[PDB]
Amino acid sequence: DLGTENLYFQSNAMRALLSVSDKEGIVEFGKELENLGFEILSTGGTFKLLKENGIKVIEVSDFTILGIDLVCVNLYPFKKTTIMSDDFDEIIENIDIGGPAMIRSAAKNYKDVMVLCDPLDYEKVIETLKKGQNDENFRLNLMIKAYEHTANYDAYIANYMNERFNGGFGASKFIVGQKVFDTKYGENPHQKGALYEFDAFFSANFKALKGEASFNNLTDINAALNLASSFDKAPAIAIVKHGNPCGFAIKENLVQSYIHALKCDSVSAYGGVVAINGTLDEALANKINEIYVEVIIAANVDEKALAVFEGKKRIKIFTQESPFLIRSFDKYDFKHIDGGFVYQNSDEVGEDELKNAKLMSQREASKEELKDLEIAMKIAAFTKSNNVVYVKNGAMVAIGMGMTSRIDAAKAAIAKAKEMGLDLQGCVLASEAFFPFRDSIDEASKVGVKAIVEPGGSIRDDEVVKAADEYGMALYFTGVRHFLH
Amino acid sequence: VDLGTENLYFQSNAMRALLSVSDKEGIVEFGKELENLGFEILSTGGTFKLLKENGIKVIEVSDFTKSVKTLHPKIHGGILHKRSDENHIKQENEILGIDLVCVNLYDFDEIIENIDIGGPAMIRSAAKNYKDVMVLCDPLDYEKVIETLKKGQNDENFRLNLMIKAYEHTANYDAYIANYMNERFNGGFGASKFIVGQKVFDTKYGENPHQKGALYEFDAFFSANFKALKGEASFNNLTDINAALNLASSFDKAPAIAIVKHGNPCGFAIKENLVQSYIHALKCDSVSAYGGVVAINGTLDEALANKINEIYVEVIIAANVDEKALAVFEGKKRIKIFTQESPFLIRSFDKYDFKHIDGGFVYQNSDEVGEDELKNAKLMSQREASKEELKDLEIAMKIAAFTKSNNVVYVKNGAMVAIGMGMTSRIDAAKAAIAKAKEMGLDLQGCVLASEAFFPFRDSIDEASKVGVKAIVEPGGSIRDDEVVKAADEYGMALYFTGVRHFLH
Repeated sequence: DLGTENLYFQSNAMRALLSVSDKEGIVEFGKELENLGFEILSTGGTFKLLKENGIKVIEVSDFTILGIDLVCVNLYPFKKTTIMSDDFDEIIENIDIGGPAMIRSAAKNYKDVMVLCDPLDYEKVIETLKKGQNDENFRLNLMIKAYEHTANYDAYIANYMNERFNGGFGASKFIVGQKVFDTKYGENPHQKGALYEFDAFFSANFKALKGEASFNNLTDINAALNLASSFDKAPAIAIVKHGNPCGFAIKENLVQSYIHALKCDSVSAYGGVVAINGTLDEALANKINEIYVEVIIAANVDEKALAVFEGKKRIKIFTQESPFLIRSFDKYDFKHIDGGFVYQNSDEVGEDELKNAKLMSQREASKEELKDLEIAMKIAAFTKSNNVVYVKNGAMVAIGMGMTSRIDAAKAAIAKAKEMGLDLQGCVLASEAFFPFRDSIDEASKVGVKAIVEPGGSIRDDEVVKAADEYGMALYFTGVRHFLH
Repeated sequence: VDLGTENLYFQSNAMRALLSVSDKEGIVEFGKELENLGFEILSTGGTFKLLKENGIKVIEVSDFTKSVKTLHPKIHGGILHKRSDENHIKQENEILGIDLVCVNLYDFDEIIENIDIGGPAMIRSAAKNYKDVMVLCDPLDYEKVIETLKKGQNDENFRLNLMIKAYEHTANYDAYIANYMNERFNGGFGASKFIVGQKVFDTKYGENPHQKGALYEFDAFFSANFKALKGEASFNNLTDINAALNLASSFDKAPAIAIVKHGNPCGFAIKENLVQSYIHALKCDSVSAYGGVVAINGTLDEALANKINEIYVEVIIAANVDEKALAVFEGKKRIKIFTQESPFLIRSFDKYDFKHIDGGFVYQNSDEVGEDELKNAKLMSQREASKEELKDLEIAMKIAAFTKSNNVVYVKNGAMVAIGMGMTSRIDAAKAAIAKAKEMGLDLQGCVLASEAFFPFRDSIDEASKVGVKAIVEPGGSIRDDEVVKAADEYGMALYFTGVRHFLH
C-alpha cells in the first residue's frame, strides 16, 4: 500500500527507512535501531533480509503519509562493475537513479533527519545514538558526507565515460581526492597543507615508523621513490634535495650504493630525502646516521635499524612493509596555473627507449656503458629541465641544472665533481633535450665522457655527430624529449 | 497545477518536450523551433510563463525543482513502450510520454534551502534512458540539437554524448556544494576534495610532443579574460604566460614589463612609461629574452610594438592592444599575441594550490607576498635603505618569491639587473648572475639584493660587496644571523629580515 513517494521528513518520527544496494552490516544495524525504539521501513531485498532475521519491519514499495527521521540508503556498484566488465549496457544498469535523489533530499533536511550512505558509519551512528549525542552538528557532518558521496559517484561516472569515449580529455574534468592526512604546513610554514589520494595508494602502502611527513617531504619522497623503483630489484639508492636528485647509485649492495650516491654531493645530502630499494638494516642505518637526513623511505625496516635514530628529533622514517619499493603509475599529469590547470598524459621513460635509439657515431657503447646511459636517461627525465646528468659505474658523478644554458650548467656540474674529488674519465652523459651546437660535445671531451644519449633534433645535428666521432665517443639519438618544468 | 511529474514517462517517439531551466538563454527560440518540428511542450514555473508569454503553445506541470517535505520527487525511472506513428493516429491524458528533457541547474539557511533536488533527479533519470530520450543541460547545444533533428541525425551515439554532458553537469553541481561545505566548516580541506575544470581547448601537445595536452578552467577565467589576436598558445606557452602575467600584475597600475623564458624571469622593469620599462627589462638578459614571453601591464601601442619587434619573442600578452600595434606583426609567423580587453592585467587569485604526485596530490593555501611584508620587516643593520632603495627591494622580493628556488635577485632603479638560480648553492648562483651582468655591460653599483630563503653565512654578504650591493632583503632565521648583520655593517649595507619565506619548487 505505502510507497517511498508517501514518505516525508519529520523530526521525532523515530522511524527509519532502510533501502541499500550494499547490504553489509544492515541486519545488526536494523537490530540496534529496533532496540533504540525506532520503527523500521524497508524495500525489496533489504526488507526480506530484515524480516528473515526477526526484525519488526514494514514494507514500502519503490517508486521505480508517514514521517521519517532516518534515511539509510547506498548506491548500485557502478565503479566495481566498470573494473569487472566492459559490457556497456551492464555498466549503464549499475547507474543508480532514485538513490542519489533520496540521499541528497535527506541531507538538505539535516536539521530534522539523519542521512547514512556508508555501512562503515553504522557502529559510530549507533554509539552516538546510545550516548544521546545525535545533535544538529552531528547531522550537519552526515550532510557533508552525503554530498561528498553523491559528488564522488557522478564524478566517477563522468570521468569513466570521458576515458572510454573522449580519450580521457572530456569537457568537464574531475580530479577527486580522498584525504590521507593534514600536513604540519604547506610549501612554507605560513601555509596550511594536506595529502589526498585517488584510491588507496598512500593508505595501503605507506607506514610512518617515526615522525610525520611535511608537505615538501611528500613531493621529495615522490621524486626519490620514483627514481629508486625504476630498476626492478637492483639495490638502488636515491638522494633528493629540494625536489631534485643530488645522489644516485646502484652498487653491489645497499651500503655501497649509499656511499657512492652520497659522494656526488655530500653538502646537499645533509637534510635530504633517502629512498632505499630494499631493507634498511642496522649497518645501512649507522652509515646514513653519519649525517642528518630529513627523511628515509625504505621498502622494509629492521627493528635495530629504527633504534639507531632514537636521538634525532626531526628525522622521518617510512616503510612499505615490502621486499622492494612500490610506486604508483598515474596515466595523467596536471599543473596548477592561476584560473585553472593544464592536463596531459604522464611522461615516462619507455622500457625500449635506449634499445630503439639510433646509433649516430662510429663507436658503439659497451654493456657497462649502456647500463650507465640507462641510469643517466632516467635521472635526466625525472629532473626539472634544462639538465645534464653524468653517470660512471652505476653511480651519478655529476649533475647540472637550473641555468639559462646547459654549457653553463655543465661547468657548474664539473666544478662540484672536482670539489668532490671524483674522476669523471670514462663516464656517460645524458640530456633530456637536444644539444644545439658541437660546443656541448667539445666541453664533454674535457672530462673524458665516452658515451652520450640525447633526443637529437637540432639543425646542427651533423656537427654534433662529427664532434663525437673526432673524440671517438658513443652517441645515441632517442627521438624522445623529456622536458619537465 | 493539474499535471505532475508522476504523470510523465520516458518514451521514444512521444514528440513531447519538458523544458524547465535556471539558465533561460535561448529557451524561447528553442521552444519555437521544437514547436515547428511538431513537438508538444511541457514546462514549469518561470520557464512556462516565459514560453506562454512569447506565444508558444505550452502546457504547465507542477514545479518539481522548487520547494510537508517529501522524501523524493515523483520521477519514474523506467520507460514507456515505444509506439509507432500509425499507433498514435489510431491512439491517455493521465499517462504522458516524454522524449526530450531540457533541464539545467542554478545566509546558511538560504544556500541549503536552495539546493535543487527535482532538477538533478530529472536530468540523471533521463540521461540513464539515453537510448530513448534526449537530455539537454547546455543552452550552447540548442542550435546543434535543432539542426540534428531537422537533418534526421538523432541517433543513439548523439544521445550518448548528451548523457555524458548530463552527468558532468550533475557531478559539477554536487562537487561545488561539497567544496562550499568543506570551505565553511573544514577550512577548505575536506575528506573529499574536488578540483573541477571545464575545457578551454586542447593544446597541440603537452610538455613534450609525445604527450597530449589541454587547458582547463575554474569559473570561465580563461574564456572571459583572454583573447588570442594572433596564433595559438602551446602547453609550455601557458605556464610561461602564467609566470609573466603574475609578475607584471603584482604592482597595481604601475607600468610593469615582465620577460619569461622556460618558466623563469629573465627580465623585469618599472620605469616612467611602458616603452622605457621594456628597454630596461631587456638589458638584463637579451640572449634569454630571444623567443621569450612578454607581459605588459597596460596598452601595447604602435611605439612599444615597434620596439619589441626589433628582436624575436614567442609571446606578447598585454592588458589591451591597439589595432596599429597588431599590424606591426602581420609579416611574421611564430609570434603569438594575446589581449585581456582591460586597462590593466587581470589575475584569477586562486585561494588554493595543488601539486600532482603519483597516486594523488598535495593541497595547500596559495602563497602571496603580503602588501606590508617589507614595511613590517626588521631593520638589522646600521644603515637604513632610502625611498628609492625600498621600492627596488619590493620589486626584488616579489621576483624572488615567484621564481623557482633557491634564487638571488638584483634590482637597480626599478629594473632587474641580475638573477641567479637552479644550482645547489646561492654563492654559485650569485657568481653566474654577476657573470651575465658583466657580459651585458651592466653597472651593479648601488643595486639591491633579495633572496626568499635565509642566508646561512657572511660569505653571501662578502660576495655581494664585490658588485657594490647597498641594500639586502631576506626572511632571516639563520644561526649566524648576527655574523650576516656584522658583514652588512662593515660594507655599510641596509639589511632587512621579513620573517616570511617564499620557497617555490
